[PDB]
Amino acid sequence: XXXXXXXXXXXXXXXXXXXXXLLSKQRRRAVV
Amino acid sequence: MADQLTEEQIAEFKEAFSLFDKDGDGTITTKALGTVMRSLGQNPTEAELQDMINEVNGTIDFPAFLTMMARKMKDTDSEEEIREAFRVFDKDGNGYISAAALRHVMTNLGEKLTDEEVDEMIREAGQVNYEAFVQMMTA
Repeated sequence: XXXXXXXXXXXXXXXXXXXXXLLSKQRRRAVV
Repeated sequence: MADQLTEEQIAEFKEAFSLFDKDGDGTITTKALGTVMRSLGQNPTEAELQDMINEVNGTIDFPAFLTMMARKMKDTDSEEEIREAFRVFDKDGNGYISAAALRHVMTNLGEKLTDEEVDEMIREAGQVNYEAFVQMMTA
């Protein structure tokens, strides 16, 4: 049952790694 | 230019000019420019007059007087154009507009703005205040 614990620890480490991972001057007076 | 004013300020300004004109020439003295502005409610101190004749001889003609009122009206209107331009952005009017509300109403305003320009616009700047939006528009 060590393979299931190693797979769960690897999935938790992968989830933790995934969680850790212009305009012109006249157009701006035009859009106003 | 002079198209910033409607017909109805210009017909009012010729009404004030032809009332106190000397002989129908279109002439006034350096006194009469003061009395023609205080006849309409606008009460500038004498520094506001002092620069405009330096900016235009002693003969103030009607195109010279029309250009001086146009600059006297446009500076306050260009300072206040942007708050009423901000009013359709927020529903209440205090100055607080949603970030989710701003990506369908600003991409659809008619200056051919794509999805890319307003995406550059808001991440070079939840709800943001009104005085920051002038800070981020005039830049």
